[PDB]
Amino acid sequence: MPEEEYSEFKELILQKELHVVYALSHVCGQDRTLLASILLRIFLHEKLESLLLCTLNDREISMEDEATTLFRATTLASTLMEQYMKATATQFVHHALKDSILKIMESKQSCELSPSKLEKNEDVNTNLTHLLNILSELVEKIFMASEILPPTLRYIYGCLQKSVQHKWPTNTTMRTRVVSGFVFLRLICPAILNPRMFNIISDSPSPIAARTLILVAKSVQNLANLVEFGAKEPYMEGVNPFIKSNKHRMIMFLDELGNVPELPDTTEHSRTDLSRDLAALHEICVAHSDELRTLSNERGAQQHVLKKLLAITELLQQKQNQYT
Repeated sequence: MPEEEYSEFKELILQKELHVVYALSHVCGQDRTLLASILLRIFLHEKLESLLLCTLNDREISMEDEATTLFRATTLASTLMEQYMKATATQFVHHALKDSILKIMESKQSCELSPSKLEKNEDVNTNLTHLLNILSELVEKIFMASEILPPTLRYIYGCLQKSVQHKWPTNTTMRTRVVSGFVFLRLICPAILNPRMFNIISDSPSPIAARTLILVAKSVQNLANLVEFGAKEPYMEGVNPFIKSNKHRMIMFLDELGNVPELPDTTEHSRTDLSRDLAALHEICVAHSDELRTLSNERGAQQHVLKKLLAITELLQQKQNQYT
């Protein structure tokens, strides 16, 4: 239908309490991916991507009863963050990673640290010095790419930081850890493991390049978590000096990544027709009318909106298949 016909449904969805978004995330179990895509396009269109992401992130933080597991599970929140970073952080990812990865793709020099995988005669020591050289150059490129990360994403990171400080006030470690979990575990380290998904690379890595990518991503992830490899990871121990000496640089990077206090937001005016995505979301409400009606029967602050939602869903279904 014409975009205007969805304007009632849309003002419900964009409300600050996000009760419709919460109900939708509930009824959509597996198909988080689809819901995330539609919601992000809608909220992006309206310049309300921060309202969506910041609110969902704070909700996850509030529900977490163990700070060590924060954001580890696959949620709508984490899925939205991944899609959002994918859409906006490409220049950061290229600035951070492209040159290092293209060198690795072209390199004939092994970083193999497992002696048993040496098979036909090379030297782990030589392989370690090389890996440590790769790591130094890379980590410098990542840290100095800080300013390239878009302001809005940095603002969203700053909001994560204020949120975990409030939740765990005597834990002085969370404000860097919560940022690491997005920019490394869910952005940089996946990109090193599969450089194709940010189109850094076009062809599958050679075996030596493939191994180096794995060992580089492993090393970076441990530095990102500010932890040395232990005795259960015996061959990775040679990277421990690198991690130890670089832990403070990692902390400085993660801390300052969120140092955008105010919402930037400026993009002027993006109003292409949105009714296509509004129709997609309406289909979801219709597909789950049964569930949402069950959720609407619960008293509480969400109840007003949800009864309103089912109403709107039925009316748009009237206007749809009406005789004309």
